[PDB]
Amino acid sequence: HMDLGIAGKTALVCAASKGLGRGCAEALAAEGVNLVIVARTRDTLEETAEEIRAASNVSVTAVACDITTPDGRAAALAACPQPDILVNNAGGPPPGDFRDFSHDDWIRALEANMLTPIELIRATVDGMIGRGFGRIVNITSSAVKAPIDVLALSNGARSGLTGFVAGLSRKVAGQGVTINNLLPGLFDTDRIATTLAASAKAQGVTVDELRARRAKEIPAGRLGTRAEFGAACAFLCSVHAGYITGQNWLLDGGAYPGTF
Ligand SMILES: NC(=O)[C@H]1CN([C@@H]2O[C@H](COP(=O)(O)OP(=O)(O)OC[C@H]3O[C@@H](n4cnc5c(N)ncnc54)[C@H](OP(=O)(O)O)[C@@H]3O)[C@@H](O)[C@H]2O)CC[C@@H]1[P+](CCC(=O)O)(CCC(=O)O)CCC(=O)O
Repeated sequence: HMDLGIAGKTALVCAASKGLGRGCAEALAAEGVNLVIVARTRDTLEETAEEIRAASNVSVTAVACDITTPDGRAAALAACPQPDILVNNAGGPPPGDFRDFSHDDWIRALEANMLTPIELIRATVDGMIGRGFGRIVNITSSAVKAPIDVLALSNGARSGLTGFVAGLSRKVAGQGVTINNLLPGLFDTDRIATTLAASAKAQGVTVDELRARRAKEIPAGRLGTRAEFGAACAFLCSVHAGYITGQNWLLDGGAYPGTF
């Protein structure tokens, strides 16, 4: 079986008490990576930390903070000053029409889903370079490959992060650091349960009916799972992915129709 070669390393995993971030944390812990996990809500984060500790043989430190604020980033970096692995993630922006998005709505989305990842990279990449090993994985969205009609804030902010990452990945590649993006299609998380319920109500169908329709519309016929998302993250973080950088890995069951 495949030794990812990262046992004993340390990962800062953002926005990881639930969903895709949690799947990444669990996958890294299963490969022996010590974790600092961040989310805003203490009780949920502490329960996730307990669950990961019990199922793995690694240290798990929970930091309850808002990763999109200076104080939150300072708290995360105080707990994890020199990570080998950084998984960037935060809550996504709200849906709507851009006629309703103030300058401050745009700034909030840019801060959460573009500038916060850039700042955490700025704070951690030189330590990785100095050690000759680093892995940075940004959780973005299929929206960067095909815009989502109601998510202009994501289409914009996450494409901005993607362009920045394209440049930085190539600049730091000679020092054993890779920077890649993981782009989820439709994944079976609590966030999607909330979205589907609101969409089903607006459409006059049941949420179970809408979920089944959305699954059938995806070529694979199902939603993605946090476990398989985390497995791809773990592979990117491994000693077997050192020649992969600046890449946008789309996990979507074939939903995006572009050849590239
Ligand atoms: N599932 C999914 O399908 C997706 C998830 N997405 C993003 O990936 C992040 C994680 O998303 P997911 O893991 O699903 O969210 P979940 O709620 O389960 O977990 C969140 C954890 O983050 C903690 N947390 C939140 N905020 C902070 C903070 N400020 N500080 C610290 N921790 C924080 C929180 O904890 P708290 O802080 O305590 O609240 C939880 O621990 C996310 O950016 C999402 O947008 C990417 C793609 C898809 P799409 C459908 C794409 C297609 O169809 O092709 C497009 C979304 C977009 O383009 O924007 C969802 C569409 C919709 O939503 O209608």
